[PDB]
Amino acid sequence: GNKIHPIGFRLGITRDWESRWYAGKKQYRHLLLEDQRIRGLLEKELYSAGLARVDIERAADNVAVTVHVAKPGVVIGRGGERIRVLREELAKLTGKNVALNVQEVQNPNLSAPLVAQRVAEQIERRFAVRRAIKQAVQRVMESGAKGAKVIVSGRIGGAEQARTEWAAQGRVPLHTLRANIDYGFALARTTYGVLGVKAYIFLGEV
Amino acid sequence: SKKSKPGDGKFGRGVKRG
Amino acid sequence: ARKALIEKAKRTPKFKVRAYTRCVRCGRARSVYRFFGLCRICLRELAHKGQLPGVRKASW
Amino acid sequence: GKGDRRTRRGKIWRGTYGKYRPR
Amino acid sequence: PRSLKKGVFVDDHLLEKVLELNAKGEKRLIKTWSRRSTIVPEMVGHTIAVYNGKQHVPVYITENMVGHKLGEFAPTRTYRGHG
RNA sequence: UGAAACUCAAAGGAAUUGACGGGGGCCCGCACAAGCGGUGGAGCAUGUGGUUUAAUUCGAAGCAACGCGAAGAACCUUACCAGGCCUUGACAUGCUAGGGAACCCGGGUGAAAGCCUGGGGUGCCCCGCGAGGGGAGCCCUAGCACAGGUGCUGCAUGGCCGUCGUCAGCUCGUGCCGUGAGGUGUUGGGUUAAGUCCCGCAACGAGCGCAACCCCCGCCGUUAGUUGCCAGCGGUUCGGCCGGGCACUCUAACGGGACUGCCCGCGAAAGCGGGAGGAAGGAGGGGACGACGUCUGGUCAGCAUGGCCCUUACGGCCUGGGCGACACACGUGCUACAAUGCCCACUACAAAGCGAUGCCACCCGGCAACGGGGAGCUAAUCGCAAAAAGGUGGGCCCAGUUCGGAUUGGGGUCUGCAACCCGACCCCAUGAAGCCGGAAUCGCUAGUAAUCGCGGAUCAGCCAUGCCGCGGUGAAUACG
Ligand SMILES: [Mg+2]
Ligand SMILES: [Mg+2]
Ligand SMILES: [Mg+2]
Ligand SMILES: [Mg+2]
Ligand SMILES: [Mg+2]
Ligand SMILES: [Mg+2]
Ligand SMILES: [Mg+2]
Ligand SMILES: [Mg+2]
Ligand SMILES: [Mg+2]
Ligand SMILES: [Mg+2]
Ligand SMILES: [Mg+2]
Ligand SMILES: [Mg+2]
Ligand SMILES: [Mg+2]
Ligand SMILES: [Mg+2]
Ligand SMILES: [Mg+2]
Ligand SMILES: [Mg+2]
Ligand SMILES: [Mg+2]
Ligand SMILES: [Mg+2]
Ligand SMILES: [Mg+2]
Ligand SMILES: [Mg+2]
Ligand SMILES: [Mg+2]
Ligand SMILES: [Mg+2]
Ligand SMILES: [Mg+2]
Ligand SMILES: [Mg+2]
Ligand SMILES: [Mg+2]
Ligand SMILES: [Mg+2]
Ligand SMILES: [Mg+2]
Ligand SMILES: [Mg+2]
Ligand SMILES: [Mg+2]
Ligand SMILES: [Mg+2]
Ligand SMILES: [Mg+2]
Ligand SMILES: [Mg+2]
Ligand SMILES: [Mg+2]
Ligand SMILES: [Mg+2]
Ligand SMILES: [Mg+2]
Ligand SMILES: [Mg+2]
Ligand SMILES: [Mg+2]
Ligand SMILES: [Mg+2]
Ligand SMILES: [Mg+2]
Ligand SMILES: [Mg+2]
Ligand SMILES: [Mg+2]
Ligand SMILES: [Mg+2]
Ligand SMILES: [Mg+2]
Ligand SMILES: [Mg+2]
Ligand SMILES: [Mg+2]
Ligand SMILES: [Mg+2]
Ligand SMILES: [Mg+2]
Ligand SMILES: [Mg+2]
Ligand SMILES: [Mg+2]
Ligand SMILES: [Mg+2]
Ligand SMILES: [Mg+2]
Ligand SMILES: [Mg+2]
Ligand SMILES: [Mg+2]
Ligand SMILES: [Zn+2]
Repeated sequence: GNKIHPIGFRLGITRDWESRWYAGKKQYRHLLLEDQRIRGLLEKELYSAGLARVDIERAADNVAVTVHVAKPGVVIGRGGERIRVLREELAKLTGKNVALNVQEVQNPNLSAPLVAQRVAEQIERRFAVRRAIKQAVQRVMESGAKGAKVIVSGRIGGAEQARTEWAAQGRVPLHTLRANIDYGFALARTTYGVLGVKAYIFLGEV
Repeated sequence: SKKSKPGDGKFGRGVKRG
Repeated sequence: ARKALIEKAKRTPKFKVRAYTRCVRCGRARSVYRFFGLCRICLRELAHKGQLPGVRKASW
Repeated sequence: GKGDRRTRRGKIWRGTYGKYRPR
Repeated sequence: PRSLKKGVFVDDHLLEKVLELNAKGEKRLIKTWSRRSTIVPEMVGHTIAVYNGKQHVPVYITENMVGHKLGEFAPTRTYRGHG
């Protein structure tokens, strides 16, 4: 086991944090807890919408959560009435005025977190794990991506002897910092144990 | 015949009690 | 001995000296950083996601 | 030597002060 | 050792058990878990059953064992050698 | 000449990819050599084996386990042991029933936990000049669904990490070769730190790697000028202190600068030797970055997670004990054995960090650890702070010593509910082994090794001599 997380490797160069705020030594952590707590709520509730990235912005006693969901209609609800039921339920733990934006997804087949979640879904749904890899990587490249790689690990097909299966198209320069590589992870639960789904999309260099 | 290692002679179980 | 010790560290104790940190993410008793309220592992996990304001893999 | 608490040397080592190394 | 600016330590619940006994014409056999308690001159001539983690070791108390904690007289490791 | 009983599920031929060779060739790495300091002996610190124990919780196992998980075990931690206790439970949601509570002050007992307990007084929308009965944050007694499990399987798993190895390699698409595995390309000449690049070629391209983009350090510019700086004039209790000023130093963002660009020489080319300008030259020093894979490598005890298992107990609370045991054995370290040294006084020069139940100036008490007072600092301002080796001066005179500071007696300080097991520190006294370490054995190629001190994470305190950093001083040697 060797390889560095490609997003933590690009923080400051190609990648921005999921939380933007200064806070001092005396209350940084307490903001971090809410931050982690917030995302829990929304990954727990807005998973069905195709959640991709929870950006959390803070100025002072007013917090600015920003969801990046594939189908935002599943978030807003009856014309702002689902968004409301959580724009409120957020303040129920927030304590601050929890201003909640929903942002469109440019192309879901270009959001590594989603590709993962969808392959993870398919293998949770008893499809051929080898097929799903070669299919996801196909869909990504059709979408103009300059390279894409998917990786499955665990008891594929419930085979006792765990295994690792992957497939890759285009190019994925992991050692390059100027390469924009969306990386997401999904976790696939089954009756026989757990499998890990890793998705790498080369979006292009800068 | 209880929790962890060493074993108490029953399969799987050890000597430590709660 | 996990969950009942997650709770117990929260409880305010019979004595000041019995206070101790735990990771608020995973429950770890050891290697808990005060600044984050996090063990050294969860620290490295949340960091690499960029879910930690301003934190960046140092180098020099 | 550094193991000698009773010298200016041993207090520099154990990072303490006293008669044998005041401040 | 304990800062003499502060007290001389006895859990206050073992001391009470003694003074009472002193009053009514002692001695009952005193059992307690306060190994950290000091041997105090009021105790001399009682016998305090001290806990060694497993048993209450019975300890007679004489004028010359007064500066000490009671735990000093009920050891906790049973060793008896190698061989 | 030439059988059989009996017995096996193979015995074989060629060729393929590997791996291996006390086969070959060509390369390389503190691999050896050349050197410099150490380990192996001593005493002690810590980890481990073994043993012991009521328990000495559990894991890591050659390199790559052994100051490793442990970036802080007196209680807590704690997963172990003894004993005293709880049973929808310390925690989650949800269904009832009876109180109808919410929450803050008590008390009897007991080591505490617990068991028994005693006070006051709740809105919510209501029919209210009413008796007041509902309903409802959320509490409680019983009853359920369920919680709980650091119990097992790392040989069912995800994730993360170790490692070979920053080694130069691993492949693919189409074409070609072969019945086929497979081959070619990736081999060959030259080159490079490099499957780096050149030339050659039944191959032509392409991907993962190498390099590059990122960070620190080295020179210069711009932009800034307080809390930082003081070149030159004005004051000055002589402190950049005040006037002023941002030149410089610095601080922290944005740039420039090195590319074999130029000259000579070799060469088919790539490059290679040397030269000049230049702060810096052949990748300028250092870091971050770790290929396809390997090892049924490590982790079910961080977490996640399938299956197995426990249910007044393999769960949970408590007090005490243990994790600190000691005929022994190993590992990683600290301090030394002394004069290129030790000691006292005096006096210089860092860098990086930390600091509002914190850092503590300074002042008095105390031989001191400390205590009491007590300014400033939300900190380029105030503090931790003194750096230490160094330099000056004095003392020791080759001695188990003015070397060494282990062990033990006594007397204190502080943190802490509490230092018996089992804390650190201070002062008096004590003053062990050790005279440079058997067989054997480790690290380092330059601001390196060696030597000197400083800081931080954890943290009440601390068993840190550990770890991660920081600058001071600054070598030896590499033929091959
Ligand atoms: Mg089943
Ligand atoms: Mg054992
Ligand atoms: Mg047995
Ligand atoms: Mg238990
Ligand atoms: Mg503690
Ligand atoms: Mg902690
Ligand atoms: Mg053959
Ligand atoms: Mg050598
Ligand atoms: Mg030695
Ligand atoms: Mg030794
Ligand atoms: Mg053992
Ligand atoms: Mg062990
Ligand atoms: Mg285990
Ligand atoms: Mg420690
Ligand atoms: Mg306990
Ligand atoms: Mg304990
Ligand atoms: Mg394994
Ligand atoms: Mg694994
Ligand atoms: Mg194992
Ligand atoms: Mg190879
Ligand atoms: Mg082909
Ligand atoms: Mg053919
Ligand atoms: Mg082929
Ligand atoms: Mg090859
Ligand atoms: Mg090859
Ligand atoms: Mg080949
Ligand atoms: Mg060949
Ligand atoms: Mg290389
Ligand atoms: Mg070729
Ligand atoms: Mg600098
Ligand atoms: Mg200027
Ligand atoms: Mg690289
Ligand atoms: Mg194994
Ligand atoms: Mg687990
Ligand atoms: Mg499991
Ligand atoms: Mg230990
Ligand atoms: Mg030895
Ligand atoms: Mg050590
Ligand atoms: Mg040693
Ligand atoms: Mg300090
Ligand atoms: Mg002597
Ligand atoms: Mg001798
Ligand atoms: Mg002497
Ligand atoms: Mg001396
Ligand atoms: Mg003493
Ligand atoms: Mg102690
Ligand atoms: Mg001598
Ligand atoms: Mg030597
Ligand atoms: Mg080298
Ligand atoms: Mg020295
Ligand atoms: Mg230190
Ligand atoms: Mg500390
Ligand atoms: Mg000790
Ligand atoms: Zn954690």
